[PDB]
Parts: sequence; C-alpha cells; structure tokens
Amino acid sequence: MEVNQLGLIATALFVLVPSVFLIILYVQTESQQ
Amino acid sequence: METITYVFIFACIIALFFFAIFFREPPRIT
Amino acid sequence: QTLTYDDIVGTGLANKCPTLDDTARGAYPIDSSQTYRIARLCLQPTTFLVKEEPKNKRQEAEFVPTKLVTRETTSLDQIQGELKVNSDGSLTFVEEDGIDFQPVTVQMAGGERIPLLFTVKNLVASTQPNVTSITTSTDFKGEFNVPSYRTANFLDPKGRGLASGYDSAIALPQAKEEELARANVKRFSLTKGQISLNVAKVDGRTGEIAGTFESEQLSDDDMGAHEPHEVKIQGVFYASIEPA
Amino acid sequence: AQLTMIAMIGIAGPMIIFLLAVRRGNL
Amino acid sequence: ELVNVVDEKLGTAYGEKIDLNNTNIAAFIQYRGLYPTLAKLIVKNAPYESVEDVLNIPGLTERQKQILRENLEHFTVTEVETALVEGGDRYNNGLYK
Amino acid sequence: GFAWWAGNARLINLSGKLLGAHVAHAGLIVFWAGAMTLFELAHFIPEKPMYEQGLILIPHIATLGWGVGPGGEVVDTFPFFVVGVVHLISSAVLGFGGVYHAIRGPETLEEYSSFFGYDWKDKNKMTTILGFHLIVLGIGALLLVAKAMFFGGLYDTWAPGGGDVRVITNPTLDPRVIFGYLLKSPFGGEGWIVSVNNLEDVVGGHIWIGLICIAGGIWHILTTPFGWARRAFIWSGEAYLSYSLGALSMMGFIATCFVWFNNTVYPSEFYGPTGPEASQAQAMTFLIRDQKLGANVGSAQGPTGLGKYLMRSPTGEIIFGGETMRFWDFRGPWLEPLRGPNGLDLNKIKNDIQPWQERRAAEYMTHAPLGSLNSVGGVATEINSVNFVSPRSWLATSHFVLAFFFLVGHLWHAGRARAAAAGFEKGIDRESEPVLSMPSLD
Amino acid sequence: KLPEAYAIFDPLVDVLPVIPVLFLALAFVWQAAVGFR
Amino acid sequence: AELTPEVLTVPLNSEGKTITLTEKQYLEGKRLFQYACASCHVGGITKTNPSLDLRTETLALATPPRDNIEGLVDYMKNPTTYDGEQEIAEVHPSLRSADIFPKMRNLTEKDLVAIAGHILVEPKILGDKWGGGKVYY
Amino acid sequence: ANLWERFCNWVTSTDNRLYVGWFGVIMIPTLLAATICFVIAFIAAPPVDIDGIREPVSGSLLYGNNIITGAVVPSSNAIGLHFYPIWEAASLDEWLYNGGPYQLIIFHFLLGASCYMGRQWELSYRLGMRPWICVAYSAPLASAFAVFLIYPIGQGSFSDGMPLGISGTFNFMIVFQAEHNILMHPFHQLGVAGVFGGALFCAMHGSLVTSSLIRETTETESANYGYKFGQEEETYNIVAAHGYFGRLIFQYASFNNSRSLHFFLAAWPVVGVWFTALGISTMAFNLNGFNFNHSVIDAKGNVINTWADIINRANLGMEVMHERNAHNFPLDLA
Ligand code: CLA
Ligand code: CLA
Ligand code: CLA
Ligand code: CLA
Ligand code: HEC
Ligand SMILES: CC1=C(/C=C/C(C)=C/C=C/C(C)=C/C=C/C=C(C)/C=C/C=C(C)/C=C/C2=C(C)CCCC2(C)C)C(C)(C)CCC1
Ligand SMILES: CC1=CCCC(C)(C)C1/C=C/C(C)=C/C=C/C(C)=C/C=C/C=C(C)/C=C/C=C(C)/C=C/C1=C(C)CCCC1(C)C
Ligand SMILES: CC1=CCCC(C)(C)C1/C=C/C(C)=C/C=C/C(C)=C/C=C/C=C(C)/C=C/C=C(C)/C=C/C1=C(C)CCCC1(C)C
Ligand code: OEX
Ligand SMILES: [Cl-]
Ligand SMILES: [Cl-]
Ligand SMILES: [Fe+2]
Repeated sequence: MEVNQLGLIATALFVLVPSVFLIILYVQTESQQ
Repeated sequence: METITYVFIFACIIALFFFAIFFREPPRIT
Repeated sequence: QTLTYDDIVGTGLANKCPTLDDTARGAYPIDSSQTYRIARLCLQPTTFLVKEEPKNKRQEAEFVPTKLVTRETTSLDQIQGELKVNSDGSLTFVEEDGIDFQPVTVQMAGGERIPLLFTVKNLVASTQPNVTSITTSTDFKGEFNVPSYRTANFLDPKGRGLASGYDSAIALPQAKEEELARANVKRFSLTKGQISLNVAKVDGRTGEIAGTFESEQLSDDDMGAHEPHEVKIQGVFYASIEPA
Repeated sequence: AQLTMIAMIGIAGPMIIFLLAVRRGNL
Repeated sequence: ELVNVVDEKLGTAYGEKIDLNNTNIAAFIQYRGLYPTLAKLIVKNAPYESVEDVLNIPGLTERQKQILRENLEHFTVTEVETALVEGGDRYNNGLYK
Repeated sequence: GFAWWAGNARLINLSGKLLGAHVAHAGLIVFWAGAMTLFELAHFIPEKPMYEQGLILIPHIATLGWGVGPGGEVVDTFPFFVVGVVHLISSAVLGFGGVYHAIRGPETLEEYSSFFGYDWKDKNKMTTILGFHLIVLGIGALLLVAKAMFFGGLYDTWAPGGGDVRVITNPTLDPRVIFGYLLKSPFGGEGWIVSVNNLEDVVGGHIWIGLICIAGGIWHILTTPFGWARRAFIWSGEAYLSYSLGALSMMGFIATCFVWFNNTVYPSEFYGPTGPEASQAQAMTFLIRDQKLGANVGSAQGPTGLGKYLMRSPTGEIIFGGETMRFWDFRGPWLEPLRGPNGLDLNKIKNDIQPWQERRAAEYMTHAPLGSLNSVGGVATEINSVNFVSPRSWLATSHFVLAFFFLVGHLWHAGRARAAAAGFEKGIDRESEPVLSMPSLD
Repeated sequence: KLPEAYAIFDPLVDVLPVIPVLFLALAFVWQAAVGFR
Repeated sequence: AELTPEVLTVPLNSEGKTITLTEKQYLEGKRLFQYACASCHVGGITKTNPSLDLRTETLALATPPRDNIEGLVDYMKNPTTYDGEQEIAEVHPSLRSADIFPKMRNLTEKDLVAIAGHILVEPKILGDKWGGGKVYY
Repeated sequence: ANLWERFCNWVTSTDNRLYVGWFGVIMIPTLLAATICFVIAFIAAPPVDIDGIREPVSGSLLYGNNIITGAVVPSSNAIGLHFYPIWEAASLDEWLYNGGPYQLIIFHFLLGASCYMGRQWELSYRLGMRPWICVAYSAPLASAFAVFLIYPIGQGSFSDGMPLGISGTFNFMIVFQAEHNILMHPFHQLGVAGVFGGALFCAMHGSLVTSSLIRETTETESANYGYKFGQEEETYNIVAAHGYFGRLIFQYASFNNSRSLHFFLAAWPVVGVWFTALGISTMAFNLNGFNFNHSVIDAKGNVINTWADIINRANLGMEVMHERNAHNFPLDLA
C-alpha cells in the first residue's frame, strides 16, 4: 500500500523513546535496594 | 513494512502480559 | 418412485443433473415432418480450467486446474428451447429460457480468485447433417452469449457504476483523473462462448439423452477494470425430448 | 363510563390496609 | 475512448421519449391505455426498426391499434443498448420509489 | 435475618405461609389468563386478522381448534368467552386458598399433618412432591392428546385447502421420529425441536412425554436419590429454586425461538407470518408481478451476477434470490405447492401460481414482524399510518427478557445456595480467613 | 366483542387485565403502613 | 393554514361536477384508509407494486379516469388494471371480493366516498410527499 | 492417592498460580482455539463474501488493512444460520471464502467466555467468598451474546452479527441505527445511563477516597506507600468523605455506609448494561425504537418536522446506502 514512509520511523521512536525512559528508571531503582 | 510493525507491537504486548503475570512484584502482607 | 424435496434438501443432489442408465444405448429417431422441443436441459460442471498468462511470446500458456469456492451452486437446469430439423437434416437447438447462468468463482494456485458467469444464454447448437436418429455418437456444437458478470446497476466499493453511481474518484477530489479512467468508467462486456455436447447415453423409449460437455468462455472483467481470463468448463449433461 | 366501576377497584387495596390499621391487625 | 454508454444514450431521443427498444416498462404508465397490456406486448416484441413497426404486432385488436397511433409521437427507437436490456432490466431495473 | 426487600426469604421454613404465597400467586396467573382473554374478546373484530389486533391468547385457543373453521375464519366467539370466564372464576378459589393459607392458616404445616409438611432437607419427601407434580404434568400433556384425537382435533395450517380443524387419528409413535427431533442440530435447516412441522408428530410427542412424566412421577415417589446424586447436589429450598430458575430460563429461550420460527403450532393465520416467511413472501410477490409483465424470472440475472429472482442455495436447491437467500429453509403451506425435488420448480412457477397464493404473499409481505415500540408498522424509517407490531415480536421479545432474568436469578440463587450450604454466605470469618492459611502464590 | 348480555361490563373489562399489577403496588402500601419491617 | 372548504373540494366525476367534503368526511376517510388500505398504500405509494401510486396525476391517466369520486368508488367495487383491460378483484380488496378480503365487508357506500375523498384531498395538503416515497419523508 | 482423585485435586487446587477448575477445563481449550484462529485470520485471512453476493470484503492485514480497518469478516449470507465447521467445506479455500473462521471464533469464544463466568463462581467457592462477582460479569457476557448470537438468530444470518474488527464494529452500529432506530430505544438509553453513570461514579468514588487518604507519607513520596497490602486499618477517613460530599449536595444524598455505596457502584452499570444487551436482543426480533416520524402535523395537515424527522433523514441515508448491491426488492425486511 502507498503509505506514509515516515510512519515507520515515527512509530519506532514513539515506542522506543518513552520505553527506554521507563527502563532506565526501573533498573536504577533495583540497584538501590 | 506496516504489517510487520503492527504484528511486532502486538507481539510485544503479549510478551509483556507474560512478565506482568508470572514475574510480578509478589504482593506481601503487612 | 422419484424422490421428494425433503429427501434431497441439504444433500447436494439438487445440484446434480439426472443420470441415464448405463443400459441406455438406443436411438431417438427424428421425423423430418414432426417438430420437437427440449423440455429440460441440465448442465452439471465438474471441472474448471483457466488459461495462464505466459509472459513471453511463444510459450502459449496452459489450462491449469482450479479450486471451487462457491459450493454446489454451479449447475444450469430447467433449460428449454426449440429443436428444429434443418433442410439438410441437421438438428438445431435454440435456447429460449431456463436457469441458464450461474456465477462461479474458482481459485488458482497462489490465491487468485477467478469469477465467471457460467452460462449458455441464447445458445444455438447444431448437429452434423443427415441425422434421422439421435444416437450415442451424436455431437452438438454451438455458441452462446456471455454478458457481463455484473449487470448495469452494480456499484463498486467506492460507489461507481454504469447505470447508477458516481462517475469519479470522489475520495481524491483533485487527483488527476486520467490514470483512473479505466476504474471510473464502467463498461458492459458482451462476448461469445462455444460449447460441444457429446451424446453417450440415449433412452429410445423416453427421449431422454445424456452425455459430456465442454465449453469455453471468458471470465469476469469487473466492468472493464481488468482483462479477463479464458475458462474451459467440463461436465455432464442430461436432456429430455418431447414431440412439440 | 370508566369510573362507575374502576375507581372502586383501585381503592379496594389501600382500603384493606386503612381498615387493618385503625383496628390493629396482623399487618 | 472510455465512454459511459448509458450517459451517452441520455443524449439521444432515448432521453426525451419512450424508446421502444430500451426503456424500462414502467415508462409506459406516463400515457394512458398502455400499461400493463400493450407495454407487455411492446417489450416482448422489441426490437423495432421504426416507431411505426409497433402496429404490426400480431394479435392487436383495433382498439389497441388506435391507442398506439394516439401515442406514436411519444415513442422512439434507437439502437439496442446491451446494458439496458440485459438482466431482464426492461422488466425490473432496480428502481422502485 | 432478612430485610424488608428480601422479605419473602422469611418464608423459607414456614411451609404454611409459603403454601399461601404459592397458591395466591397461582391465582394471579389464572386471573390474568381469564381477564386478558375477555379484554381481547371485547376488543376483537372478526373481519380483521387476529395479528392486526394485538391478540396473544385468542390465537392460543384458536390453535386448539375452538372458535375457527377453514382458513382460520373465526366462526364462533363463545368458546373464547368461556375460556376467559372459567379462568377468571377459578382465580377466586385460588385467591381464597392463598390468602387463607398466607394469613390465617397454620404458619407451618409439619405439625398439623405429616403428609403436607416437609423439610427441604428430606430427600424422600422432596422426590415425592416432585413425583406428584410429574404425574400432573403428564396428565396435562395427555389432555392435549385427548383434544386432538377425541374432542374435535386441532387447527392445521397444513390441512389441504388453506387450513382447517382436523382430528389427529395417527399420532406418531415411532421413537426414531420423536426422539429424532431431540437430536437434530439447533442450527439452520435443522432447527432442533423448533422444526416440528405436522400435528401427527406434535401429538405423538405429547403421548411420549405424558407417559415419560407419569413414569418418572412413580419412579420418584417410590425411590430415594442414589449416593452419587446425594453428593453432587445442594439440598435446600434455595438450591431447588435455583434449579427451577435455570430450567425456566432455558424453556423461555426455546419458546422465543419457537414463536419466531415455527408456523405449525403458531399458525401464521393467527400470529402473522414469521420473519423468514414475510421475507420469502416479498420475493414471491415481485416475482409474480414481474412475470405477469413478461419477465423470464428464471433467466434474469441480477446486478451481482446471481439470479434476480431465483438462485441456488449452497447445496444447490433452487431458492428465492436477494437477501432472502438466508431464509431458504422457510417452509409454508402457501409456498410448498411450488417446490419440486430440486427446490422451487420453474414450470410450476411459470404456470401454476394461484390467486390465493398471490393474495397470501402480498398479505404477509405487508405484515412482516417489524415495528416500533409505539406500534408503528414497518421499517424503522417508515412514516406513521399503520398501527401494527406482530404478535410474534411481542411474544419473542418478552420471553427473551424473562428467560434472561431467570438465568440471572439462577446464578444468583445457585451461588447463594452453595455459599449458605458451606456457611460463608454472610462474609469471611476474620479469625479464620481461608486465604490467610494458604501458601502464597509467588 | 363480548356477548350482548354482558355488553354491560365492557368498561370494567378494559380494566381487569391491569389488576394483577395492583397487587405489586399494594405490597408497597402494606410495607409503608408497617414501616418497611 | 387550515382544512378549508376549497381544499376539501374535489371532482365528483369526469363531467367536471364537484363536491365539497366536510372535515368529518375527510377524517372519516383518513381513518378508513388506515383500516383497509394503508397496509399497502401508506403515504400514497403501493408497497406491492411501486410502479402504480395514488397521486392525482397517475389516477387521471388511468383507464377509466380515477381522479374523481365516481372513478374511485367504482374502483373500490370492481377494480381493474391501469388500462382497464382486466378485472383484478381476485387480488385487490373490493366490495366485489369482500368474501376473500374480509375488511371490505362492513364498508358502506358513504364509507367509500369518504375514502375516495381522502385520497383526492391528501395530495392537495402534502404535495409531492403523497405518493413520492421515502425521498420525501 | 488414587489417580482420578489426584487429578481432581489439581484441577480444583487453590494453589495454581492461575486457577483451572472444571469450568477451566472447557474454557482453556475453547479460548485457545478462538484466540489462535482470530490472530491468524486477522493477519492473513483472504477476503470473505460476507453478504452472499460474490463481493468479498478484505479484512486482514496482509490484504491491505491496518489495525483500524481490519477484521475477521462475518460468514456468508448464503449460509445464513447453517453450521459451517471446517469439515463441511470441500476445502479450506472454500471455508475461507465463505467466512468459516468467524463461526469458529465466535462459538469457541462464547463458550469459553460462558465458562469464564462460571470459573468466577467456582474459585469464589473454593476461597470461601461470596459468589456473585460472576453476576456482574453476566452483563458484558449478555452483551456479547446479543451481537454475536441473538441478533443473527433473529435476523436469520451470521452475516448480520457484529464483525470482529474496529471499523466492522462501526459498520454494525450504523446499520443497526438505520434498521432499528436504536438511539430512540429506551433500553439503549438505559445503557448510556448505565455507562455514563458508571464512569461518573467511578470518578466520584475514586476522587472521594483519594481526597480523604490519611496522611501517612511525606511530600517526596507517593501517597500510595501509605497503604500496606493486608493492613487491618482502613486507609481513608469515610466520615470526612461523607462530610464533604453531603455538603456538596445535601447530607441525605450521600452514603455513610460503605457497603451500600459499593453495592450501588456494582448495580448501576450492571443493570444498565443488562438493559442495553436486552435492547440488542429484542431489536433482534424487530421491536424497534420509538417512531415519531410525521407525528406532528398542523391544522391543515402539513407535516411539521421535529428532531425525530431529522434523525429519520439520516437513518434513510444509512438505509439506502448499506449493502448497496444486495437488495433486489423494495423493502429490507431483514
Ligand atoms: C406474589 C406476591 C407476593 C406474595 C404472594 C407474598 C406473600 C407473603 N409475604 Mg411477601 N413481598 C412481596 C410479594 C409477595 N409476598 C413483595 C413484592 C415485597 C416487597 C415489598 C414483599 C415483602 C414481604 C415482607 C417484608 C414480608 C413478606 C411476608 C409475606 C407473608 C406474610 C404476609 C402477611 O402476613 O401480610 C399481612 C398483610 C395483611 C394482613 C394485609 C392484607 C393483605 C391481603 C392478603 C391483600 C389481598 C387483597 C385481595 C384483594 C383479597 C382477595 C380476597 C378473596 C380472594 C377472598 C406472605 C406469605 C412476611 C413474612 O414472611 O412473614 C413471616 C414479611 O415479613 N413479604
Ligand atoms: C396445591 C395447593 C394446596 C395445597 C397443597 C393445600 C394443602 C392443604 N390445605 Mg389448602 N387450599 C387450596 C390449595 C391447597 N391446599 C385451595 C386452592 C383452597 C381453596 C379451595 C384451599 C382451602 C383450604 C381450607 C379452607 C383449608 C385448607 C387446608 C389444607 C390442609 C389440609 C388438606 C386436607 O386434608 O384437605 C382435605 C382434602 C380434600 C377435601 C380433597 C380435595 C379434593 C380437591 C378439591 C380436588 C383436587 C382436584 C384438582 C387437583 C384441582 C384442579 C381443578 C381445576 C383445574 C378446575 C393442607 C395442608 C385446611 C387446613 O390446613 O386448615 C388448618 C383448611 O381448613 N385449604
Ligand atoms: C422435573 C423433572 C425432573 C426432575 C427435576 C428430576 C430430578 C431428579 N431425578 Mg428424575 N426423572 C424424571 C424427571 C425429573 N427428575 C422423569 C420424567 C424420569 C423418567 C425418565 C426420571 C427418571 C429418573 C431416574 C431414572 C433417575 C432420576 C434421578 C433424579 C435425581 C438426579 C437428577 C440428576 O442427576 O440429573 C442430572 C443429569 C445428569 C448428570 C445426566 C444428564 C445428561 C443429559 C444428556 C444432558 C442434556 C442437556 C441438553 C443441554 C438439553 C438437550 C437434551 C438432549 C437429550 C437433546 C433428581 C432428584 C436419579 C435418582 O437419584 O433417582 C432416584 C436417577 O437415577 N430421575
Ligand atoms: C420463581 C422465581 C423466583 C423466586 C421464587 C425468588 C425468590 C426469592 N428471591 Mg430471587 N430472583 C429471581 C426469581 C425468583 N426469586 C429472578 C428472576 C432474579 C433475577 C433478577 C432474582 C434475583 C434476586 C436477588 C438479587 C435477590 C433475590 C432474593 C430472593 C428472596 C427474597 C426476594 C424478595 O423478597 O423480593 C421482594 C420484592 C421486591 C424487593 C420487589 C422487586 C421489584 C422488581 C425489581 C420490579 C419489577 C417491576 C415490573 C417488571 C415493571 C413495573 C410496572 C409498574 C406499572 C409497576 C426469595 C427467596 C433475595 C435473596 O437472595 O434472598 C435470599 C435477593 O437478594 N432474588
Ligand atoms: C395490498 C394488499 C393492497 C391493499 C390492501 C390495497 N391495495 Fe390498492 N393496489 C394494490 C396493488 C398491487 C395495486 C396495483 C394493481 C394493478 O395491477 O394495477 C393497487 C392499485 C390501486 C389503485 C389504482 C392506482 C392507480 O395508479 O390507478 C387504487 C386507486 C387503489 N389501489 C386503492 C386502494 C384502496 C382505496 C384500498 C383500500 C380500500 C386499497 N387500494 C387497498 C395493492 C393494495
Ligand atoms: C375481578 C373482579 C373483581 C375483583 C377485583 C380485585 C381482586 C381487586 C383487587 C384490588 C387490588 C389488589 C387493589 C390494589 C390497589 C393498590 C394501589 C392503588 C396501590 C398504590 C400504591 C402506591 C401509589 C404506592 C406508593 C408508594 C408507597 C406506598 C411507598 C413507597 C413509595 C411509593 C410511591 C411506591 C371485583 C370484586 C371487582 C368484581 C368484578 C371482577
Ligand atoms: C398474600 C399477600 C400478602 C402480602 C401482600 C400481597 C398483596 C402481595 C399478597 C398477595 C395477594 C394475592 C396475590 C391475592 C390474590 C387474590 C386473587 C387471585 C384474587 C382473585 C379474585 C377473583 C375474583 C373475586 C373474581 C371475580 C369474578 C367475577 C365476579 C366474575 C364476574 C363476571 C362474570 C361471571 C361473567 C363475565 C363478566 C364478569 C362480570 C367479569
Ligand atoms: C412433546 C413434543 C411435542 C412436539 C414434538 C416433540 C416430538 C419434539 C415433542 C417431544 C419432546 C420430548 C420427548 C422431549 C424430551 C426432553 C428431554 C428428555 C429433556 C432433557 C433434559 C435433560 C437436561 C436438561 C439435563 C440437564 C443436566 C444438568 C442440569 C446437569 C448438571 C450437572 C452436571 C452436568 C454435572 C454434575 C452436577 C450437575 C449439576 C448434576
Ligand atoms: O445483511 Mn447485513 O443488513 Ca440486516 O437488513 Mn437486510 O440484511 Mn443486510 O440488509 Mn439491511
Ligand atoms: Cl454496509
Ligand atoms: Cl432483496
Ligand atoms: Fe472503594
């Protein structure tokens, strides 16, 4: 299908940036206790 | 590519389910 | 001793043509003087073959088998017409009326659906001269009409049609319409098909005959949207003859 | 003429209660 | 080269009179005496080469010939358009109210 | 321990007050049967089909062969009146017994008489009461056989000639047929027991059911439940009520589909046509109309490529085209004359349609069971004019609703009965909370 | 329509089918009387 | 606007004589049309043959003319096809066929007039809605 | 110690991380069959001739759909209410064209979902609970039965059951409105009241409890750490919440009894959703919404339109366009 090329990069980043943020904060939480 | 993207995300959600259930923080009393 | 509806319903036998005893090897003789009709002609296809598109120039594509997906919905039946004696003793059946079409869709290898209008509409079919008797070597050859699979009111998924519907791609208001003319402007095809009917059983007592048939015709072109495929249909027929 | 016989029916019910109370019965 | 044949036929007499060769049968209600009886006959005996051929329909009574003459000016004939006669569309073209 | 809004649960162990509740409520049922009939008769006009008149009980009586003649033409109204009166009168006797037993009779029975008293937990007394009622039910089913065979028969929409009251002389006893129904698929073209389509089978089944019920009634009076049954059920009044709520719910769903699909024991002459019937009747109608105009309905290709008037079902039977292709399992007496063994027969269609069939199809088409809640007939976009909702829509919708809530009531009471039987229906014991003595999950 | 000799009670009859409903209503007048005990 | 005598004034015959209904006749006719005719002719259409409607211009072109009280009362007694060539009492409600169409049994001669009057008045009030179908709902 | 009795012990064990139970014994296979067929069909099923007119609708991702437009398409109108298991098709290719997978999925799901409700009773009994959580789930379950089973039964075709997809859902609810005027049906109006009210009382209850949490924490920590799982003391002050809410309205429109309050929370959306499921279930037998079309006319008899007539104009445009090739005769009677 003739689909917006940037949709892919947009989706990947939309997923990746907020997810990595959350993981960073979780892992350094476990390294405390 | 859009098909792969859709199924990929869906696949991630199912995997998350697995960890959320079997690798949860186990509730502990008082 | 015939069957009833409630014995047949749901069996699939409603889509089968009547069969003749394998004893039935007689001959129905023809009085040049008297006139005759076919009170029932039944055509029951068994095989759908489709011509491939061979891409090159001198390989000529073959007929490949297909898978039927529209179920026991395929037979032509209750067909009737004049049966005339020509000057040189050939017979000529002229179709008048009957359930003389069925939409069919078969599937090629790879998934492609091929719809077609399996029909004998306006069939005229003749024998060789000097018949005088219909026998287990009598052959009919003829041609029929193949109208458009969809008739003129049919609306495509964007609402476009021939006798009704939009005349443009309304979801693309400032698109250049030249690329879309083939899809926008619907056309009613009308083509011919050929059929041979080979008589192999004959009940001389009752005027029932039966045998094999092969027809060749075109598939659906989606109102000119795309190019049709060539289709070859094999099956069995039964017919009954009456003094008119 | 749909009060010459209805109204009496709808009152029958509550009149039974107004008579059992006011005469204290096993309500 | 891609023409909508029905639209093209609206540019002919077909678009102004009852076309004895194409028009759906409900058109014969617009003039008196013609529906259902004569309309039934006109349709089954189409096609016609001239408007005047309707009167050579076998079995016409003299009263029926009078009605047709009374209405010949409301008829026309154009070429049969396959798209308008296939599907039994002259008896029922999918239009109701 | 119960509040006012659960106050009828105070009757669980008051067998005498609970008798009065049941018999007074039985009176309400008979009252409505009688009153509703007289209301319908007072409003009845014979020249109008019943189903133009919002009647649901006159049609049940007529179906038993009373008041009607050939065609369902109403011949004599007096049977209706009699049925209404006798029910209405009989409800005073039940009202009388109910208020007596609820208010003045002995609160509890088991001291006055050891025969009428019962403990819910007395499995033998309970199977005995069950048995008596089974016999009664068996008698009732036989009453219908008696009417059909010995007191005038029943209305037969399939009677040759348009329908008529016919005495049933050869009820079907062959258990391959009777029990055959119970094993047919509930799906389309099969229809489980909803597909019964002749009165021989109806009457024969009631013979079987009457005997089965009498037989089981005797069985249960004479036995006590075996141990596997003792260990699998809860034995309490609430538990038993839950069992019957479940059974009534299932029966309500069946009745819904019965009145929506079946045009034998709900003749369309009285109840109006079924949805499928009406839809078949429309294709019949325009086929007739168009063929009179000269159309060859057999060779006429519609827009889709499928026949405009006639096509094949998936097993090949010739059937009506258009959307009604879904309803080709429809069978009705106005239609069957046209069916041959391949389905609808093109030569009977061209040659043998009768005026009475034209009339019936126009009538049913224009009386399809479609209507608004305020009784405006037709499709939902239709204008006001026609005051009409089919008795079948009223009977189907009402009983779906009641069936649903009785299923909720079954779940409600079945859960409660289990928890009360185990001793925790009122909540968790703080000092012995089961979960706190169980190991953690993780 | 009813038989002629009962013509009289026509309008009482338009009302009879509704009486069962009244018993439910009546149950609530009784509990209002007794204080929803 | 109101139900004035001019609107209640409809042709009596083809001669051109005319008749003025009362409000009473009009509402009488509307009621009777709902009782006996609307199941198929709601709004002036014909659900079982949409090609023939109750518009005044259609009735006018019918053989014999039916745009008048006389033609309509006759039609209700002895209905014919639109060209007049055959009688269709067997499949259309009519006093001639009240045996098979029971609703016609108790219609009196004045009832017929009130019904025919309603049919001729309603197009004057509703316009193209009368006989026009869902497009004009 | 016997084999069957040890099996029974494991089936009903309160110690499995996920409870199985006897309802579980049917639920698990049927929901696995429905899930697995759904996922495969959604991704890769070929187009299905939903309306029986040899006009297949493409529903799956690989045939040019996205997450919003894709669906498992309902089975063919040519099949109606006939049972169409795989082994009744000449081939899988036929079963696919005619919409077999919808049937497989909805029958397995409705079974497994009925057993889901029963499993809720069961574990409630094994744990010494009160039993009626399952009664609350009967509301959603009844709703799924209505759109997948009841409405098809009444209209005579699974082709008219709700599609398994996002836009298919919208298609179903638009066509429903044209054919039943569901907006003007009182049972749908009670559904909206049950669902709007449910979200309202959700927000209310959550904001009231949250407003009255007792200070157990500092401004640098989540308040949620003020509650410890299994503590015996309640974690908010209900009298303070009653005192605020009763002054926001008046005293007697406010609940001081937590049991009545939570029972209210349960009953309002459950009963509203029962009624709306009953709406779909009775419109399945064409007892449609109120029809006030042309109900207001003037002294002469001109129609005076209301908002109901405007609704009708919109319903008309839905009616005449839907399934634009499937009707050959003037009335859409099912
Ligand atoms: C079918 C409906 C029905 C029936 C038959 C019953 C029957 C009964 N209820 Mg239940 N109840 C119902 C609905 C019903 N209830 C509803 C809807 C509610 C919710 C409000 C309740 C709430 C409720 C509570 C809270 C209690 C009962 C109790 C009782 C029992 C004792 C009542 C008593 O002494 O009243 C005394 C009442 C009177 C003296 C007033 C007059 C009542 C008469 C019978 C009215 C009938 C009039 C009629 C026209 C007369 C016809 C006469 C003619 C036929 C001869 C009785 C068996 C009580 C119980 O269990 O006791 C242990 C109890 O505490 N009920
Ligand atoms: C199923 C309902 C039912 C049940 C189980 C009972 C049970 C009882 N009643 Mg109650 N009663 C009922 C209905 C019921 N009654 C009704 C409907 C009425 C009004 C007529 C009464 C009026 C009544 C009174 C006035 C008294 C009782 C008493 C009693 C007790 C003694 C019975 C006895 O020895 O009678 C003797 C048995 C007979 C005379 C045999 C009766 C034969 C019957 C009438 C024929 C049955 C045929 C058939 C099943 C009925 C259907 C016909 C119909 C369809 C047309 C007993 C616990 C007494 C009691 O406990 O007082 C302390 C008492 O004083 N009852
Ligand atoms: C109101 C009707 C009724 C009721 C409530 C009971 C109640 C009871 N019966 Mg009795 N019974 C009845 C009628 C009834 N019976 C009749 C008429 C007969 C004569 C045929 C019998 C013959 C009978 C015998 C021979 C026995 C009982 C037994 C019992 C007890 C155990 C029941 C049980 O476990 O079933 C639960 C049923 C099962 C576990 C197996 C049923 C599986 C079927 C196939 C399910 C089908 C459901 C399906 C969805 C619907 C379609 C139906 C299908 C056939 C097409 C219980 C007290 C037993 C007992 O203890 O007797 C003392 C016993 O052995 N009953
Ligand atoms: C044979 C049928 C049957 C029987 C005998 C019982 C018997 C009982 N039920 Mg069960 N119940 C049933 C069906 C039945 N139920 C159904 C079908 C449901 C599903 C909704 C329930 C749900 C249910 C619940 C949730 C509860 C009971 C409870 C009870 C007990 C007390 C009930 C009471 O006093 O209510 C008194 C009556 C009222 C409070 C009035 C109810 C009024 C209804 C809701 C209004 C209907 C209005 C009508 C349709 C339209 C109005 C028209 C207008 C003109 C008036 C009693 C043991 C209670 C219990 O567990 O006790 C152990 C209880 O908590 N029942
Ligand atoms: C269906 C069951 C109908 C009912 C009830 C009524 N009419 Fe009818 N009508 C119907 C049809 C199928 C036809 C066409 C008949 C034909 O083949 O020509 C008609 C026609 C009429 C006409 C003629 C209209 C015209 O254009 O000339 C009239 C005037 C008419 N019908 C009136 C009428 C009346 C007054 C009715 C109630 C008493 C009535 N019809 C009922 C179908 C049906
Ligand atoms: C058949 C008949 C008869 C009988 C009848 C009867 C049986 C009656 C009954 C009656 C009844 C039985 C009545 C009742 C009534 C009731 C009512 C009328 C009620 C009301 C109510 C109300 C109104 C309520 C209110 C309230 C309350 C109280 C509380 C809470 C709130 C409320 C609001 C709910 C007679 C004799 C006539 C004779 C003839 C015929
Ligand atoms: C028990 C109880 C306690 C708590 C409260 C609650 C009210 C719920 C409660 C329940 C009460 C119940 C349900 C009461 C039951 C009473 C019943 C069913 C009463 C029935 C009364 C019937 C009677 C008279 C009928 C009278 C009949 C007559 C003349 C007939 C006359 C007629 C004849 C003969 C010819 C036709 C015309 C006409 C006039 C109709
Ligand atoms: C009378 C009639 C008229 C028209 C024609 C027709 C020939 C059809 C005809 C005949 C009809 C006949 C003979 C009907 C027969 C009906 C029969 C036999 C009904 C069958 C009922 C059986 C049912 C529900 C069984 C339900 C079983 C359940 C709960 C089991 C539950 C349980 C299970 C499964 C495990 C253990 C715990 C527990 C709770 C016991
Ligand atoms: O399919 Mn689905 O949608 Ca219930 O209506 Mn008829 O069908 Mn079709 O149309 Mn409208
Ligand atoms: Cl659509
Ligand atoms: Cl259609
Ligand atoms: Fe809370």
